[PDB]
Amino acid sequence: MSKLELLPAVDVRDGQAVRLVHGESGTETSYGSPLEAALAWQRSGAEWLHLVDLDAAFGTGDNRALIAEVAQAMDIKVELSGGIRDDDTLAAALATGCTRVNLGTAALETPEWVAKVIAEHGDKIAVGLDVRGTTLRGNGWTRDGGDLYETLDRLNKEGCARYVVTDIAPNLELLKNVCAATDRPVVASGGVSSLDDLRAIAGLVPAGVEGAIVGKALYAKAFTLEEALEATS
Repeated sequence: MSKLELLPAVDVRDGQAVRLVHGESGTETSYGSPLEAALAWQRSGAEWLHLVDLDAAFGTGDNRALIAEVAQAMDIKVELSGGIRDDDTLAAALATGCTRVNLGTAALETPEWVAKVIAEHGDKIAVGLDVRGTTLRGNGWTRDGGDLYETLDRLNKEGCARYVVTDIAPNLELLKNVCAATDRPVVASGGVSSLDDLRAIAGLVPAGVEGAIVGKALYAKAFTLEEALEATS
């Protein structure tokens, strides 16, 4: 009912909250403590925290115990992402008590494992799509790929519960195009730099956009979180 869910992002690298300029590595501005950042969002009345291990995502280590400490400090819903590519990483992630995780690279690299874990865990699992035109991209040490529509079809039929959609080339055309291809909720990720952008995304709620992950803007003080919560309904 007109209400866009808002998920403030805490992206973790080398034990810090950082800025990830585009779909890229090493362009990281550091925003200090991830735990303090997440507590700031919660304090400001966030319903969600989108929490990300960039080291696990990029294969330069991990922040698994730090992410676990941030997750434990939250009284709110937590969506966890980043390098979740096998049973042991998935088990640790779900043990945080998080509301859901995002699988991304795993959907491109081990479709059968994603199929299996969707079957086992239901809507604790969402799949991220990083779209360059109609082509999908991942973080593997080997440049993976896939067709957008073939992948949506497979995941649709696998009972996949939710997609997180990123433009890797807001891309409201891309969001609407993904909404056309599925009856499952779509979460927008990236591109929000103004409240204009949020209302633009919220206009797609009836098409099947459920929420928007917001990072850069909140850290750079483009708007307050309270202002964001107002603007999304």
